[PDB]
Amino acid sequence: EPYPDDGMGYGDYPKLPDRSQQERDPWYDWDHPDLRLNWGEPIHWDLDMYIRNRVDTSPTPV
Amino acid sequence: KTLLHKYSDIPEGTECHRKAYASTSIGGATGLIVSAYSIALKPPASFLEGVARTGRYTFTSAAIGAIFGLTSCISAQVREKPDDPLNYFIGGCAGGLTLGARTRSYGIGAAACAYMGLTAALVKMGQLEGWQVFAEPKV
Amino acid sequence: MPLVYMNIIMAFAIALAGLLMYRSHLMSSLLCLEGMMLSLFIMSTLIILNTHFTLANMMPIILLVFAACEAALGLSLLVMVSNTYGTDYVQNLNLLQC
Amino acid sequence: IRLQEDPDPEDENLYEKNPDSHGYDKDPIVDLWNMRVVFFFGFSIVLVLGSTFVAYLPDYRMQEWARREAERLVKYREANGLPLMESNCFDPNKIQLPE
Amino acid sequence: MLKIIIPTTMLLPMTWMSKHNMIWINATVHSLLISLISLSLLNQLGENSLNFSLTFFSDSLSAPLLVLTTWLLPLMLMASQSHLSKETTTRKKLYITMLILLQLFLIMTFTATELILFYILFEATLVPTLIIITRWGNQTERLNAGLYFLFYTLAGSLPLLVALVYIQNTTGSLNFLIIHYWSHPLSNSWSNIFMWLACIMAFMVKMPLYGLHLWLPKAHVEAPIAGSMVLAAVLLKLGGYGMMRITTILNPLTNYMAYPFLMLSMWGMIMTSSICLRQTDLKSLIAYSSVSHMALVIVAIMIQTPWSFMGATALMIAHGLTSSMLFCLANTNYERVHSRTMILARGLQTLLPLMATWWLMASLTNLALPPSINLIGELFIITASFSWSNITIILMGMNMMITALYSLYMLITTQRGKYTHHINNIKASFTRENALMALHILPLLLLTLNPKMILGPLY
Amino acid sequence: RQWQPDVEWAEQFGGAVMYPTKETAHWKPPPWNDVDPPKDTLVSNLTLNFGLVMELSGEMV
Amino acid sequence: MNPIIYTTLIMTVMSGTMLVMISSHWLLIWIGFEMNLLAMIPVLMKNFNPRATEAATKYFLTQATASMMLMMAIIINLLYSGQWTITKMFNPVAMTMMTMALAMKLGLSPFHFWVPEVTQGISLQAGLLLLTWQKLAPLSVLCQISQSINPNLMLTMAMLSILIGGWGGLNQTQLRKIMAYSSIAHMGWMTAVLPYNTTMTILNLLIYITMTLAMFMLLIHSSATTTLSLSHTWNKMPVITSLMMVTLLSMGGLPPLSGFMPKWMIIQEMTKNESIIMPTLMAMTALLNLYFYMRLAYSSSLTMFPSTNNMKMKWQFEHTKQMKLLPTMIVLSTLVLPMTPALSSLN
Amino acid sequence: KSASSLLDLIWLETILPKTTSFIQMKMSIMVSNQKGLIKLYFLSFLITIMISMTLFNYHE
Amino acid sequence: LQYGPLAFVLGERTTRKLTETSKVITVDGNICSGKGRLAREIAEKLGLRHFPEAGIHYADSTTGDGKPLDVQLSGNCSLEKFYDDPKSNDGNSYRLQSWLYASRLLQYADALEHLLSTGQGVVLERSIYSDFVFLEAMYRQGFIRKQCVEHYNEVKKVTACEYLPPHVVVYVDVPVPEIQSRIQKKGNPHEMKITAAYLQDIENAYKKTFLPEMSEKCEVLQYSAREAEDAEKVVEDIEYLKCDKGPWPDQDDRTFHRLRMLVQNKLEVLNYTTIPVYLPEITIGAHQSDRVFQKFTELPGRKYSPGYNEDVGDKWIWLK
Ligand SMILES: CCCCCCCCCCCCCCCCCC(=O)OC[C@H](COP(=O)(O)OCCN)OC(=O)CCCCCCCCCCCCCCCCC
Ligand SMILES: CCCCCCCCCCCCCCCCCC(=O)OC[C@H](COP(=O)(O)OCCN)OC(=O)CCCCCCCCCCCCCCCCC
Ligand SMILES: CCCCCCCCCCCCCCCCCC(=O)O[C@@H](COC(=O)CCCCCCCCCCCCCCC)COP(=O)(O)OC[C@H](O)CO
Ligand SMILES: Nc1nc2c(ncn2[C@@H]2O[C@H](COP(=O)(O)OP(=O)(O)OP(=O)(O)O)[C@@H](O)[C@H]2O)c(=O)[nH]1
Repeated sequence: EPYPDDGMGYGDYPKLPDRSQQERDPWYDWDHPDLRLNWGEPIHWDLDMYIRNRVDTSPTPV
Repeated sequence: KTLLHKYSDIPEGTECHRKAYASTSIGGATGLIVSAYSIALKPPASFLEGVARTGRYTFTSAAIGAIFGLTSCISAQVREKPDDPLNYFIGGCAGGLTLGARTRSYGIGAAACAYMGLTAALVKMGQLEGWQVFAEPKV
Repeated sequence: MPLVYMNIIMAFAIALAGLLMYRSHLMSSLLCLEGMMLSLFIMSTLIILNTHFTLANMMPIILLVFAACEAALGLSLLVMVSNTYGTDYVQNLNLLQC
Repeated sequence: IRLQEDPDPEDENLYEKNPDSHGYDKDPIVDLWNMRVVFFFGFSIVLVLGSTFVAYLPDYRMQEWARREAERLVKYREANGLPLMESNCFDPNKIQLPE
Repeated sequence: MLKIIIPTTMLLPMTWMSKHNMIWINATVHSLLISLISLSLLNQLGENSLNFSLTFFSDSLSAPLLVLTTWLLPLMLMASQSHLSKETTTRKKLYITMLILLQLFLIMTFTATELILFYILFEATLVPTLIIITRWGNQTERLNAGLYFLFYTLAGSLPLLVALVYIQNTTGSLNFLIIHYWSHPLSNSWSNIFMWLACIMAFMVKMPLYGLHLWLPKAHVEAPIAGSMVLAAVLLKLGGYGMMRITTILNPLTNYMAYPFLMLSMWGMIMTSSICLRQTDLKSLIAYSSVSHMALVIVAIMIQTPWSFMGATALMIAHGLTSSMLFCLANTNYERVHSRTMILARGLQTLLPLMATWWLMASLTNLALPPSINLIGELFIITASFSWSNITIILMGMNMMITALYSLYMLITTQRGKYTHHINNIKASFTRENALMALHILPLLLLTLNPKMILGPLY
Repeated sequence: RQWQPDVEWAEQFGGAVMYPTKETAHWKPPPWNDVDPPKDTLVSNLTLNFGLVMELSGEMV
Repeated sequence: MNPIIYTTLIMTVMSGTMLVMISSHWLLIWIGFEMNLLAMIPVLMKNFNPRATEAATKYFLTQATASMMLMMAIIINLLYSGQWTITKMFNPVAMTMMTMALAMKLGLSPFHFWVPEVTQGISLQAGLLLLTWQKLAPLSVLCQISQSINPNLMLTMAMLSILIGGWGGLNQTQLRKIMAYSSIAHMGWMTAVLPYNTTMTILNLLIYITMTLAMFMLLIHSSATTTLSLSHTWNKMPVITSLMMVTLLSMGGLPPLSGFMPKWMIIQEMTKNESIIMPTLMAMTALLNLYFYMRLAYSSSLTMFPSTNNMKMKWQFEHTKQMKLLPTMIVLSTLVLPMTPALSSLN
Repeated sequence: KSASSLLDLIWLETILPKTTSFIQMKMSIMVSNQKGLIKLYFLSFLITIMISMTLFNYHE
Repeated sequence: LQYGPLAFVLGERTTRKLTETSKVITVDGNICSGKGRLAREIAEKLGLRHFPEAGIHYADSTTGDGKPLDVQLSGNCSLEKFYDDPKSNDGNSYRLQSWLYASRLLQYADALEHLLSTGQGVVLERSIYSDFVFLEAMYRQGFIRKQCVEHYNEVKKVTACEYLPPHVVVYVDVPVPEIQSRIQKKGNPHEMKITAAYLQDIENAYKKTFLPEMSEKCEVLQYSAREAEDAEKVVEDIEYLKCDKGPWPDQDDRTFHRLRMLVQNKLEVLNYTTIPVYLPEITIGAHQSDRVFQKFTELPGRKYSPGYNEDVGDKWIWLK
């Protein structure tokens, strides 16, 4: 499903869930382990915000 | 330039009815010029369609002048300042809104306010400082 | 400015209007082109004959000898477009759109 | 097919031919001369010799002269008991104020 | 000058008739030699500007730029000579012709004594650059980028031409000397207001100012590297040189009118650096970084105070040598990976050890540590701006805080990380690249010892 | 290699109008040799009636 | 056309235009205009194609009436003055008739409509004569009577010329059509200062003629008539395309190229006469000229459009035309800017 | 969403540069679409003659 | 000079040097029918300059030393490749026909120039107004697509209209089964693999589309196989024919001045061959075209203008 057509110019880019790369299974094989990212998987529109060394949406206990 | 004298002779901030009617005439006069050209270069359909094209072109041009003259003059009365260039801007671009109203396009209406208001403000500067566009050969 | 001068220049003015009011016939426009040089000839002659500008009688004939020379080429131009289009109708004289 | 074009040939590994390749061009001998010219006509004479020229230029926008002009003006002014530098810039006696 | 302009012009027939393969050699030889000659002009007398002829003169502001441009000329040669070695001899000769011609205009422009002569060559720099970005560019958006760069510069320059000739008819001569000694009070009036706007907008577009700046991310990124430097390292400062000279007559109207430009630059510089905080192209990262630094120069000029002018030239020279460096850095990767995306080639310190070190000092100079010339320029403007208004330190410092995040951001994303698995064509850095990078950073750190040479015409 | 114009880039310039519209949607570009296609020749050999029919090309038959 | 007849017919146009600039009698000014008109029509009909007949018909129908309108103000001026000497007009409406009549012989105002198609229809060499030699004869009259023309009428027609000329060039494909719109834009440039100062009108004339004649009849050397056809020429003669861009950039008027010669000098004179809004808008719309100038250079030399396999044949051959006076004409149309004081020589 | 998009790459590019391009373009399609009919051309001449001679008061 | 306007002004008339022996006869028959042999014999008997049918490297023959150049550098299309893979996506089929047609333009221009500069007749094998029937035949066979046909017709309309038809065309009909036998006697392996369908497709459109309409502006004298061998007789028939069609009966010096002026400019005669019509079979891209041109300019004799290539040894290069 693409982003809402607010006229912002997002286009038909897929609206992947807002979940940081920190929420990845580390033991799973990753083609880009430093980003826990595989090949060809359509990457998030805001990947350079949810990247490992940036904003992380990992669930806190409280 | 009888029509031009008709407008500019009326002092700013007074006789708003005369200033408006002068504004309609100048706006009306340029309506015939653009419509007559449009009929010429582009041949319309049967005469009723031709006058329909002529009516639309004249209506917008008269309407742009009509509201502009009204607001450009009452603003001087209400704000008690006729000399300010902004006194023409606030109505000069409202003509763009009128153009957008008759063309039904928010973008073209807003952009026309961006441009027409600046030009209308510029016209006020031209009369104030003494600017001349078609200056006589001096040197 | 007397009335006799007026009737000629006004005839030129209406001749000018009809020249550039092409109907669906190039010959008629060429005929309406024919009006002014005669109006120019008439207008020139009254001025020159009245004021006794003796040497200036040159120009009335000088006006006619070359102002008819375009008509020499214009008619052949008209027959030229009528040799390819087969018609002096001016609506087909628009092949140069692009 | 649409178009008849040769594709992107390759990125020629300049190190592959000459193992000591210098990264300036294909031909080794001129390329060997290429550091010998960029280094010699670079670092040596416009960086080192360049620095010594600019760093040791004759004094720029004279300051130690202006520094010099300070001591005798202040020494004269303080010794005879006159304020070391006047408030007015240009002499005010010859000023003709309006009315 | 004649002593620098003539050797510069004489390089043109030399390169054209040079040997088949010795073109890069000889051009590098004498361009370095000409730069050595231009080191002679770094000296300035007490207060009077160094005058040679009626048409040419130098001061303590033009000469620091003159040496920068002539020193740059060797650098574009070596940087571009990597990919240019794979085309016809005439094509390569035509490029060196064009850089030599482009540099020639810059030297003559900076020492121009008549304002009209200044404007002619100032706009004349468009032609050598425009063809560089278009003909030898390596993308598709260059075609639109070249139009954007040409039209933006020209649309602002044309009012200047009308304004400039107006001064000629009214005041008289437009020599930079006679203008200064015959300065008259430009009183506040609507005609003077547009007089002020026309003489200023032309140089503002080439800064660029926040809003009149969209040509830069298109022109700089799409341009070839031999160009990608000059559009960021010298000719942006050419607009700077125009401001500091033309504002001799625009007083005291400047302080009343400067407010829209100050707020646009002072607030937009936070937004522009915010773009750098989230970018995808390394060239665009540095490009928007240049806008933030130039925006700081924009506000700096308009206070028109001794400290601001010094910090203006200090940052102006330092940023050019810096921003030129980063474009060399992005070039090296872009050749190896054949893409400009940042995350594609993460991990370079693991594979290229010294490339990281050069990247470290490159990103450090942009970070502007003390006593680096970048810091000695930004710090001076902050004090000058603070004296103008105490609130501006909130905006001025915010960029200084923000500029730290992005300036180290490509350092982290590219160098400090796991090497990308799929990429396998990274080669040990050629000694040309490292030598070029030393040619950039060694003068910068050496310049730290004596900032008086580059401090401007008010030291 | 640096990007070079392809066939799809040339079609943008190839039309009879750089920036087409509904009016220019059918304007055919001029013939390359500039000789517009000659339409049917307008010559009519009048079949003369005598009395014997006559088919003439101008004056001579 | 038999070369002897072709040479004579051009000489008559050479003679007809020369008669205008050497005549002191109003009739004789009209006299050569009619001879000049009488001689070009066969020159335009060089290929006898239907398009050529269309162009010749349009040119004649828009120029003959102008000569007729030319005669109208002559007698009216004669009626109110009684002198045929080429001087100031002593009756206002005659000169109001005069300026429109001379201009529509030329085409700056809506009068300009005939220039685009007529250039396209006629041959490339025939297009040169109409666009680089037909602009002197009307300007010769306007220069002589520049003393008293109404500034309001002339400047308005000059504004419309550059504004309409630049705007129509953007949406043009056939290089002949861009040529006409470029000429229309430049004619307003040269005639804008005509009421103010006459010397810089002739400056623009020599400057404009050189670049226009060079880049027209260099385009003949390329033997191309469309942007795509001109695009292909990079493979055959890349030097021609490289020279094409230099004059194209000069055509726009970017310093230090000599095409910036008129634009600079015009703004100087109008500013001297306190007219300052007039040049700025005049300079602004010149960007429209540069855009399609730059677009053509984009498709010519700055990039490389796809070529054709059959074009490999042309590489084995060479041109036969001797490009008479072509090579020197680029040099003095793109590099003569430092020779700016030559303005006083024209006075 | 803001800064890089919206304001830049959308707004600042659609206000000054592209709108001027659009304005220069909308009437470019117009002033280059003359139908080629001689009647229309000469009729425009009539108006241009008529408005200039007396209606604009260009005579005096 | 090379028949400039000065030459015709000073008296270089063209119809003055024309004699009845000035003929532009062409001998065009079926595939492998020995028409070239009959064309050669006609030239030997009369005063006609024989022009054997132009090939891929006929342009190479008339330029430089006449040495054929690289196929890619001189056409990029090879006849035998079209034989093996007529349906190949490389477009060698249409490129072969289109380049050959351009070679026909050069052949006609050379024949017309020599005819109008010396008065000697010319006999041609498969002149300009012949290649179009094979293009139609190759189209219906399916070797090329429709868009090749419209493009080729565009070249024919633009270019061939500027030239003039032959006097009397010579046609040879040899039946397709014998032609399919005639290919076998040759023995060139690329020449056996051609199908009888294309050979049939050559012949039917031949008798339906070449002989009928060329007959209007130039008479056709059919010579079957038995009289194709006969050569003494065939000359008598062409001598007994006044060529009352086309423009030769009403050709003057004026049109001849224009004809030679265009023909002498060899660039002009095929200037309209490189129409910007972009076809997948013919459209060489920018990088490929640029690289080939660099190969062309590096070749000897072509670096500079003819007579100005010092590589070959043009002395006085500083004073010419
Ligand atoms: C202080 C004294 C004056 C006081 C009064 C203020 C001035 C007079 C009133 C305003 C005049 C300028 C504003 C424009 C008026 C004409 C508007 C018009 O004609 O609108 C109709 C049409 C717009 O739509 P269109 O482009 O046709 O597309 C849709 C088609 N279905 O457009 C058209 O059909 C025409 C093409 C577009 C417009 C072209 C330019 C027209 C205006 C020229 C300048 C007029 C200046 C007048 C004032 C100064 C001189 C007195
Ligand atoms: C002001 C702004 C700038 C204006 C000018 C800008 C020009 C370039 C702009 C970009 C153009 C488009 C992109 C490139 C197009 C290239 C065009 C071209 O034809 O390129 C290929 C071609 C091949 O070379 P070729 O024609 O064989 O000639 C070789 C030399 N004989 O190459 C050529 O044909 C080029 C031939 C160059 C010839 C150079 C001659 C030099 C002569 C030097 C004399 C030295 C005298 C010294 C005297 C000393 C004592 C005083
Ligand atoms: C692309 C849009 C513009 C971009 C931004 C450009 C800069 C903004 C300002 C625009 C105007 C620049 C032109 C300035 C000309 C010289 C200015 C000067 O020296 O001041 C004169 C004032 O200048 C002017 O009067 C003209 C400039 C004001 C603006 C009006 C014209 C420019 C705006 C329209 C054209 C440009 C916009 C694009 C149109 C497509 C002083 O003369 P004066 O008025 O005192 O004359 C003596 C006497 O008092 C009466 O004359
Ligand atoms: N595309 C194309 N191929 C042609 C043309 N004329 C000849 N060919 C080819 O030329 C090749 C060799 O010539 P042949 O057709 O065998 O014989 P010919 O020269 O026509 O006649 P003979 O001399 O009697 O053998 C064949 O593959 C033909 O298809 C032409 O106009 N177009």
